[PDB]
Amino acid sequence: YPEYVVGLQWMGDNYVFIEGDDLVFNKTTRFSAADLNALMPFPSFRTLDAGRGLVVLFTQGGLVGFDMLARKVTYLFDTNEETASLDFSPVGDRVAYVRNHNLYIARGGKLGEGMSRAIAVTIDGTETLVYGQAVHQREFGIEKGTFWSPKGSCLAFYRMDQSMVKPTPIVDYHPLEAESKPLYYPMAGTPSHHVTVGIYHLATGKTVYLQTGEPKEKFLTNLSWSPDENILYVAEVNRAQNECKVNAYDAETGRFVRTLFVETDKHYVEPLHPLTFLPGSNNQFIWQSRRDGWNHLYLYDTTGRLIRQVTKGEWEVTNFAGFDPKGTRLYFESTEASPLERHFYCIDIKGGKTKDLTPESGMHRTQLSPDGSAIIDIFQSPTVPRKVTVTNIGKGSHTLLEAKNAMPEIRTGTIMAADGQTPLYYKLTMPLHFDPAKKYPVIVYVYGGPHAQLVTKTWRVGGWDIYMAQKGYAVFTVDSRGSANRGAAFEQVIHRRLGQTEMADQMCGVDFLKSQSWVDADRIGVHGWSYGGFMTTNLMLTHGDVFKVGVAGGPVIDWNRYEIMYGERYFDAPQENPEGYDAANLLKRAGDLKGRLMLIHGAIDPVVVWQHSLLFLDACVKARTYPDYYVYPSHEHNVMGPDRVHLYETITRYFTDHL
Amino acid sequence: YPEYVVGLQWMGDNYVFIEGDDLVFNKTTRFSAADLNALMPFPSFRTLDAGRGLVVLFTQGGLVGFDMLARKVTYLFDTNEETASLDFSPVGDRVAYVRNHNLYIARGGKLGEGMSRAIAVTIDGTETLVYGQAVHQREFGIEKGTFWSPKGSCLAFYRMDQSMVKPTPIVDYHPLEAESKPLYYPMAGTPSHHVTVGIYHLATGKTVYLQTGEPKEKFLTNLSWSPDENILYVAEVNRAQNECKVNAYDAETGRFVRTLFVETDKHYVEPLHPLTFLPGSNNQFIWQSRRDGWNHLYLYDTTGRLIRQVTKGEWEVTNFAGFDPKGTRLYFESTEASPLERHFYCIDIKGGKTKDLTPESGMHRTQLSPDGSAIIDIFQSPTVPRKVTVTNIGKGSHTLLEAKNAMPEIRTGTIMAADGQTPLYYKLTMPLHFDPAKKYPVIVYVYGGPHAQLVTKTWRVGGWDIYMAQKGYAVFTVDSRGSANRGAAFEQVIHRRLGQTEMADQMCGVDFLKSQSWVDADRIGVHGWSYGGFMTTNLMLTHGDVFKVGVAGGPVIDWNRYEIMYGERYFDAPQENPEGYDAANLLKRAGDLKGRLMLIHGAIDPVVVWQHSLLFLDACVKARTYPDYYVYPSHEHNVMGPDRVHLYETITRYFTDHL
Ligand SMILES: *[B]([O])([O])[C]1[C][C][C]N1C(=O)[C]([N]C(=O)[C]([C])[N])[C]([C])[C][C]
Ligand SMILES: *[B]([O])([O])[C]1[C][C][C]N1C(=O)[C]([N]C(=O)[C]([C])[N])[C]([C])[C][C]
Repeated sequence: YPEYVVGLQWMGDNYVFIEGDDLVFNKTTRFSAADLNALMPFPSFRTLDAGRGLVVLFTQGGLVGFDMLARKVTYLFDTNEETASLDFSPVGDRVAYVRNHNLYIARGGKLGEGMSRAIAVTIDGTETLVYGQAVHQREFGIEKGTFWSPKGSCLAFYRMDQSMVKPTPIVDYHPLEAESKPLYYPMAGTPSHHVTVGIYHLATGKTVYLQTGEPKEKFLTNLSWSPDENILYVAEVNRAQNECKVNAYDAETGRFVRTLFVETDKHYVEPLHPLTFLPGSNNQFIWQSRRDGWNHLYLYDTTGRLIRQVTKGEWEVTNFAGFDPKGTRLYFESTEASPLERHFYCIDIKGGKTKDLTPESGMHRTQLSPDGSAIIDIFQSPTVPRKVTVTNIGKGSHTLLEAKNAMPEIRTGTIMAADGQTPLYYKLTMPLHFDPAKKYPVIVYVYGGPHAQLVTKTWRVGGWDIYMAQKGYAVFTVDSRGSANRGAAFEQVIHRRLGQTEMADQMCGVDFLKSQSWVDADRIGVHGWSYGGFMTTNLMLTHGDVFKVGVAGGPVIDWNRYEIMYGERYFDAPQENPEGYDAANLLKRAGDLKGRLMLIHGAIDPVVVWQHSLLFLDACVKARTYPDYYVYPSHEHNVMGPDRVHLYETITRYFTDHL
Repeated sequence: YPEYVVGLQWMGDNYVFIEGDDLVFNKTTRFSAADLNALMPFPSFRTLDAGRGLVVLFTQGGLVGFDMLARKVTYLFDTNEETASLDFSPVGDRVAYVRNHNLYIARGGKLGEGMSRAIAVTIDGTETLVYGQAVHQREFGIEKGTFWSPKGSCLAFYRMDQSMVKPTPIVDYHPLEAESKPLYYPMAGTPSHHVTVGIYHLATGKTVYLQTGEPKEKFLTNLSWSPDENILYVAEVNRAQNECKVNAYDAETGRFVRTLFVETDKHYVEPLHPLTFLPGSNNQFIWQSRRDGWNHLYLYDTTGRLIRQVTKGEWEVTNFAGFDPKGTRLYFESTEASPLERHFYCIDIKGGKTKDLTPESGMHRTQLSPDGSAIIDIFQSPTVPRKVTVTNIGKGSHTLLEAKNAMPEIRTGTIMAADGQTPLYYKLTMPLHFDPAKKYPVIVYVYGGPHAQLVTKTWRVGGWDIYMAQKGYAVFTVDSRGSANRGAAFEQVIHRRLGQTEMADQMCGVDFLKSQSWVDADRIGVHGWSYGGFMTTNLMLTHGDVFKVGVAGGPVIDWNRYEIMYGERYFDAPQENPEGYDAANLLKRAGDLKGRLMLIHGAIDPVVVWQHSLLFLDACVKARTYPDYYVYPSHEHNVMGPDRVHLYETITRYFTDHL
């Protein structure tokens, strides 16, 4: 992004993209918005079924399903205005959605055959009882709360009772009188919500619940249906997050059938992906697992027997793309070439050697065709803005677009972590018009938390580094330990001790900066958002002689006030780890603020609740220290859209005023 | 304040004060804390009855009534920990208070005679139904909600149904999860709360309500009992606030008896004081009124006939102190000598000439003895820090304490208002070490709203001006039109047009500043709190070429979000005055912010709700302008106590950084 070839994707055996008013098909044909409009009763659509080229069009009056290969309307759907929770049946003729707390199924209507009223699956949804939506704070790969069986006979869905969770107020300041709504945000160490899984059987209109049993707090993750629809598999994770049991439940009655396998960890287990069945098989599936230190693909049968670890090595699978039609090969993205890069690979289901299908050094983003016969590859590197190719697998490529190259120079390299052994990768955005004779102020842009990696081999953070460098400030970033795509041992060093290693590694970044002659060692600043706001603030309080100025956005300040699921994975529960929580609790060290720090929060932030930065200002008042503040009353966790211009101006002016 | 002679006051025919461990009596005797302690079953006390020297002591285990003239314990009271709402019977042997939403009366227990359970006057108090407390947002002189009859036979009290008022959330951020409480703050133009007056008769335990009738929104103010306890008088003010009817109600049945008199005004009527009966009379009383342009004392009889305007002139009575024993003279404080000064006077009840009893130029604060025979006077002026005298009236004074005089020079003078006719008084705090050869930045400290007057002839704002001047910044203040103690016409020019005249007068202040050679006209700032925060912000947006930097604390930003009672008096209702509200609505002009402005708010401010400054930051985001912010999460409208040091440091550093 930015997208040079709009909507580039597979439809049947054609790759497809938009060109203003046309939709262009190739294996060439065009389809105009006028051609299309004539068929209604180039616009935006959601692809439902790439293999069959079925999409849905969001229009003036409900949804219009459309077949792009046949060039024919499929169904019109009426979801009473609901679009966010839309989940279409794999059969393509029904859609589940949530409206006013309850789960519904709507049936599509064929062109001029009249409509039917939607079915209410649930009727007692409310504030404290949530149906059909993501649960467990969207941890464990959970992004939604509806799971159609693969032949469309059944709809599994979450039911979340959060009546035992003490809510946080989220205040809307726009009405005449401000209006508060409870957010049922379960904080570390507190009673969790109670999720159960229902299955609604369309033929009979019966609902059964899985008998997942006790404890009621157990995390029910990665729902995966058997291809024959008889079993619903669930990866269940305990409160300690050190055990994951993959269990089979009977879809008809809800009864527990068997435990397939159990994974455990010294620190935490974290399942993130569903079971994926082999093509044409009801008995074998791929499961992703980081159990050996590295995310890899495992071949299981459905009794729970492990056939083979299919991928292996000191590198990680970062996206599983699927199979060849016969199910004899796996396709996937990984870090095998470099953790700074992403390539697409093939491997035999029997394992052994990977074959890189996108060998150019840099970042490949790749889409395997419904065939399993070809790929779209989108490529960028420090020297290549965008290279979009289409390859018939092992039959030569065809380039579809290639982009050609005063701006800030970007330098990259490696420094040693604080253990003196682990290498860390860094990027350094140099002042515009950099003159090596001169001294320059510099800003550490830090994130440093799990699941993110900021330094990759890409077409050279959303460009805040560039803007700052245009103002004469170098910006440095290093992926310290805790960060992603470097295997588990590299990440899990932070367990029970948030901030400690991360800061020690960032101070290696500062040691490097200070080795540079052109760095003004007395003008070093720090900026980050979220976990990076936690880090910015911790760094100013911990290394006040070094960091003169920071801006911390949406910062975690007190981890006891972060959510149970993410928080307790990396930190354990507060009652189990008082020493670690206390060391990371920035409220306790507010008196050590001696530089200039601005905190920024969205007022309606439901991720890092506003309370975090407010209590920090409060602690500073008592401690007699002097931070600055800005609040975005209409924003949540991140400032999004045009208002991001105001954000960038506020942050950079703070630095140009004070650093 | 600071208090040089601690607790200085009348007790019987003695004036009294504390000296560490003694309470010293004079007309000399001492009473030690050890003498006192021996009598319990020099400390802090509340005087209940100065004439009889009866006080109450707040102790470890309930309240102890004590007679200071007799040196004997009166009663012990058990009010289950409640102290804020305490209202003692004039008989001295019972106390009303509010606990858990309900009104109670407790009977005092004589030393070693055992206690009795308190009487519950009400039992259905809750969140939306308030008993025994101030109502109508404490406007109209209302400071409490209990009114004992003067012989203690009855207790009148307010009942406020606020179930029709849409509340504002007030959030406590200190618990693990933040906790919101509704504040039933009725905003301009919205449905007001419904107040009725109950009277509880102690002999029978019966409660009757006054039949105050419709509209239910009417303001019931300045409750005043007849000395014979048969009638309860109420000053009733309509929603428009341009009519006040003083009505008599039968205390026994609640029935309406008669309207005594009606006052009306072109702009607003504002009754602020109770009826005060002549000594020994049930038929004549003094009523304060600003009806002729100036606050004066009127002599009425109880049918409603006006006997005489007793005081008159182009000056205002600022405190009515009472009568001589015979009720032939009035004692009171006024502005007759100068609006910049306060003197104590005598006048014949027949009127005519005032006699100044405290003729020295400056500020006198005066207490008339229970006799009506003598005064304590506390005096300060620009040259006199503190002069404390005691005069036997018209029989020569006795001085009791006289205080003796690098610091910022304070200059004072007069400039013309923007009409070119009305004089305005100003004070100017000069930089420390002021050098007339030099140029200095200067800050307008502005308040500018009704009911306040910042420039008086005093021992030279809580000293923020001095601190700023120590940092090299001159501070200027001018009492613009709208401000207090200059009669109604001077105030009421702002009616329906908040900010407009006030700003035009403050810009005369700036014209004066710019006439000074030692003023750096390019380094002019502005600071104020509350109405002064409204003014600071309006000035920056209205005169952005002049005011480079401001700090606005607890600012009103949108008057539609200010309370019905204060707001609609000066502005009328929003539906009646859209042009005036729109002109004062700072949200509409956020795009005109071109200087540096910090807003500061207490998060739990129940006067100017936090929403005001938050919506201003929000409007600035949209408008692309760049204010700064600080929030005090544990503070209400003003930052109080030691945290005020943090406040002063934040505000002054903002100026030293940017102005
Ligand atoms: B942030 O860094 O954006 C925020 C605070 C620390 C972790 N975090 C997250 O947003 C994580 N998500 C969740 O906590 C979800 C909402 N449970 C991110 C980084 C994904 C792991
Ligand atoms: B402030 O100036 O402290 C605030 C905003 C404008 C008026 N105001 C007040 O505090 C007034 N009191 C009330 O509004 C009461 C609470 N109804 C003061 C100035 C007394 C008139």
